[PDB]
Amino acid sequence: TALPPPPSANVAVSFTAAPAEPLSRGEVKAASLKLELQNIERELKDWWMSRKILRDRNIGLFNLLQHHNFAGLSVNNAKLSDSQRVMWTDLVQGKPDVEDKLSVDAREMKVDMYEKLFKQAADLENPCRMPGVAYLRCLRDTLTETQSARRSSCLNAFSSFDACRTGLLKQQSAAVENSLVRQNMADVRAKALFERRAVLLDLVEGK
Amino acid sequence: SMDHGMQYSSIYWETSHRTYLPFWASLTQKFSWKIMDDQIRSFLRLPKPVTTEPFVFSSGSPYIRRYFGDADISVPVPLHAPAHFAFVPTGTVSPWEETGMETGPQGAAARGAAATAFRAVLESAWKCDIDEQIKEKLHS
Amino acid sequence: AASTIPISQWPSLLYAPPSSPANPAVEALPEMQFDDLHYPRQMLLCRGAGYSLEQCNRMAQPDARVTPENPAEKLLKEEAVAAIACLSQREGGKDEQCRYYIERMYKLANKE
Amino acid sequence: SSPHMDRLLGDLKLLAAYDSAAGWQEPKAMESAFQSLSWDDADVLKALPQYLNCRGEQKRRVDFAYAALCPRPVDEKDPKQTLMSLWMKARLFSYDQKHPFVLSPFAA
Amino acid sequence: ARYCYRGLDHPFTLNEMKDFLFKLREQYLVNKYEGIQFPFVFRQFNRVSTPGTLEVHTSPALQQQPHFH
Amino acid sequence: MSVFEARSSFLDLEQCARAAGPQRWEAECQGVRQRALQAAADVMSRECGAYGDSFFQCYRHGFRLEACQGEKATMQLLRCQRMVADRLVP
Amino acid sequence: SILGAEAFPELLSKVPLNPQMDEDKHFNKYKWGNEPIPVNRRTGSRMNSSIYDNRNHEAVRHPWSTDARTFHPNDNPEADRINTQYSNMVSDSFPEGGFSDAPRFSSNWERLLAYHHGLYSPEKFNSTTKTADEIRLAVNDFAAKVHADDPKNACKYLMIEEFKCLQSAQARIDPQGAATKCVKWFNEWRQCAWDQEKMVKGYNYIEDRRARKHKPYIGAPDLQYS
Amino acid sequence: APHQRAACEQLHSEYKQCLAKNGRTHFSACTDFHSKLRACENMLGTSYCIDEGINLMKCTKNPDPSFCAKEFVAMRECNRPQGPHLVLSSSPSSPPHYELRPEVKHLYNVDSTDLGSAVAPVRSKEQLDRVADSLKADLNLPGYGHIPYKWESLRPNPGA
Amino acid sequence: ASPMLFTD
Amino acid sequence: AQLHASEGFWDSESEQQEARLQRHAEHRNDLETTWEEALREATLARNFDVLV
Repeated sequence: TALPPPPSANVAVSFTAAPAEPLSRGEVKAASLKLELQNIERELKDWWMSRKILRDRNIGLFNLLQHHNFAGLSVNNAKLSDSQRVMWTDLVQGKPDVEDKLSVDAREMKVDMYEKLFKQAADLENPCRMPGVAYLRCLRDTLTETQSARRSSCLNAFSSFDACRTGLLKQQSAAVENSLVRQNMADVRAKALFERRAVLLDLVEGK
Repeated sequence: SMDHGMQYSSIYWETSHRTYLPFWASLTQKFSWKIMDDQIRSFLRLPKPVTTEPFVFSSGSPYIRRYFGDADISVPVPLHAPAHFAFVPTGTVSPWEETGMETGPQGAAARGAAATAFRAVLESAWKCDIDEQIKEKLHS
Repeated sequence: AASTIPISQWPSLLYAPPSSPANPAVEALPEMQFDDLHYPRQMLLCRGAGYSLEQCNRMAQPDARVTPENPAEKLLKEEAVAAIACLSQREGGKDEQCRYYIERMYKLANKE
Repeated sequence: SSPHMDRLLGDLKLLAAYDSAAGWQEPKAMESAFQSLSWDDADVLKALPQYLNCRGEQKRRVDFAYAALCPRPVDEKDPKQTLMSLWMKARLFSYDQKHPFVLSPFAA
Repeated sequence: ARYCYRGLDHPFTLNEMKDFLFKLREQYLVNKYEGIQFPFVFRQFNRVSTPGTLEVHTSPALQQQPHFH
Repeated sequence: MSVFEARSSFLDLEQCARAAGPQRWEAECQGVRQRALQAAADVMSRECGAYGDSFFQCYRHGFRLEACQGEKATMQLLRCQRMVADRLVP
Repeated sequence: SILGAEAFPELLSKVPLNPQMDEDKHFNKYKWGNEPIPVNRRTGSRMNSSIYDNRNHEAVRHPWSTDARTFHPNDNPEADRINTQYSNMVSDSFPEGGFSDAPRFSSNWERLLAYHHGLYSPEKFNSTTKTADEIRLAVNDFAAKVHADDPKNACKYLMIEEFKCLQSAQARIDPQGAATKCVKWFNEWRQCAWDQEKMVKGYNYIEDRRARKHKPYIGAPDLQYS
Repeated sequence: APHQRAACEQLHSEYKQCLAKNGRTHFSACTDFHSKLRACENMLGTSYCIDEGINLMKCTKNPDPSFCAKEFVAMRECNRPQGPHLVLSSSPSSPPHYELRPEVKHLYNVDSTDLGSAVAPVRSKEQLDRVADSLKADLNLPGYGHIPYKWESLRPNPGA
Repeated sequence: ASPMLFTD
Repeated sequence: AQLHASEGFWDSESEQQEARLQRHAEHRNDLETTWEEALREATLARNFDVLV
């Protein structure tokens, strides 16, 4: 909560209270200390406000994604169906492939489900979209086949798909690490600035 | 200051424009055969529409009809809580930050391959010039 | 005579521009391409395969999927070299000094 | 003291002027631009036949740089356009064979 | 008439969609504000309700926008 | 890549050149030469990249913009490069 | 040691890079002269456009202080517009150098907060117009990616066309203005999607018998439609 | 018993093959297999949608004015691997209701398990009045029913 | 070319 | 009456405030642009007298 505005004079003071004598050495030093203090407070405000705003924004994003039941490369959703979870973990971590147990119609249905899920997940700007769509198109080409014969033909596309996938994973890991490092550096700097402000407020002089 | 407004435009009837209403027009009234048709269909057990069934077979995902006091007035409502998916890594983008100003691969890529190629060409020409200057400096 | 092109006609203006003394190849304007994602994509794929940054930078190559080359540079090679010789000697063809070679090239390329 | 840089920037200015004068229908200006385009450069003249017979990585580098600076495909029929393209490509080939280009953003 | 008797799956263009939403908005405004009239909805009627002491003043001059030169 | 590193590179170059001599320098001192030129080029691109991007932009827009009027778009870049060279090589 | 001796052939040979340079330096190599692009078309700020807005033809209000002098489109252009290229046409509706409404933030948290509330994107505020070449490169790359995504798709060229129209209308800097132009192609894509689904999954309906007055006149031809 | 499990899977596939070969018009031929399939069900805890399939086949040739919708949804919900998500509540009450199992409630956007009646409402002036009054109250628009001009006539409602 | 460049 | 309009006497307080803000914004933009130019030149020259 805020404070009330400060009091003001009722009678107008124009310049009567102005100093009639130049400042002294200690007063000048105290002024320099005051300038240092206000600069420190400006820096602290920038840090604190950036941290607060980013925290609030990202918590809001998290709550929105939990509300709309989203799932990312880090599968951290408990409300998922087990079948949907298996499909996503195949697309993210394993190899999407149709089983020989299935009838050709059910293989077609599985591949259509894979394509729908992956096209909803990856947009045209995504790099892994083209490899994924190519691999699923090869699966469509090779539905009426066994996995042993299908591997030889779809491996060349699955390799690129897996490569783009692992690239995205590495990007996420590096991003997390760098953000953690930056955050810790900023917090250490803010703490040091806080202690500097504390000592300068212990040294400050006036009334 | 929007409600209870004044008459802003004039109201008029141009000369000899037709009206298409007779003198018994006030006693005329509308009618629809729909209520009678519904009663007759119900009494004779004629083919019913599928809107009498709340379940909806017209899509793959489950829909259920919500009726507003009558089978003629319905809306389908989906039942699934749909799961969404993102083949995206987190923390890889900071759109508020201007990236054309920072030095690095991310900055050049928020810029273009064209600007980077131009920079490389300038770099090569500058290196040629400075190599010439080095040569003439060290030959002396 | 040259009337204004409204904003709704600009998509057609990009692929069917008006006539100029220096026109582009309108039939090849849909084929001009330059990928800003070439090297990023290459790096992502190689790092996902498992290579290091140095290996990726050593294996990197510039994009071949760019606008195709003019066939005149391979068909009119000797004529173009002779024209460039004439230009280098005669100061860029001032007052019609490379008209011989330029007219031969123009006829060869146009054929009425 | 910076001849390569100076002539490069001059060539780029003259290309922009040629395109503008073509758009504005100015034969006098665009022929002036063509005539002022550094045709008296011994280095580029020497590198022209080398570029015309190069192949592979160097050719791909120079094509990439030329498509960066000038991605529009010139008309196959207009020899002035063809020749200015050839001159710019020969200049880039000379610069690359003196000091090769490094086009990737990732580098150290 | 376009969908169920001529066979068009997409009967309304963008103009007709805009017109539909305009009329929906006019219905909403007419039901929201009692006595709302022409400038806000295409409608004119004579028997209006006025306060009783209707003051007449000049409009303010159009806002001076800044401009070059 | 930094000014300090490039200066040390050029000092390596000059001292190895005084070691070799005026006759065999180009033969013996190629790697140090390339390293020095690459470091100076990194410095030049870092300190003069804004002006180069501005020239690139003006070239794309045909020098029709306000900042493209005159010759400052070129003179700024050349001045940055001259200053960088005068700071590095001597 | 002079700086940039060989670098101004435009100056040595009196070659103008544009009619504005021709008029300024008095080279007089443009037969048709020069009509200067006025300042209100060379620069300005974003404005509101619709007549069903109260602040129409007024500058857009931002959290930061910004010049409120607006870009004025060419409403009464001359008959002869000798250069009808995109370079000269775009200046009639947008400024080539971008708007004059960009901020210089005193802090990072103001930038953060503006983005969080939807009032700043550098894509939009620190940017120029796109050149025809850039637009064409983008469109062809997008078309290639879509063709790779699926060749056997009927909405392909419609998606490509909406992309082309967005790029040409400069949606990076005027997204609302460009969407106003491109939503028609979005609607057509929406239609093509259903038209494709109903052909893939065979969906049809019982058509009624022919009406007694399908033809207005007996001598009129009843052109058969699928 | 994996031997018996595999034998029963083979029997079920054989039954499906026979049924497909004969068709859904001639389905009374495959009453052979119920003998063994019911035993499979009681032994392995399995269901094979036998009664539901037979009822659907019988109904679709002599259909109901409902067009066998409840049979269709019953078969669809039986044929699920983990069991039916949606069922029809059994009642002494006149109108039956559609009900949702609790263990799959987190997959559906519902507050409760009762998804409403399985038959549409009956036409009633009173229900229409109720719904219209509720909509008016929820909207809360001052201006509804206001008539700024009415054609001048002795009749209260000219036309309608 | 594309089908939408046709107008006539 | 035309003299009064030059002094903004016929203006409204909204118009006066908007003119004031316009002057403020123009002045601010001039200053920050000049600051960017000054800092660039003083950085390439490495001299504080240039900024001054």
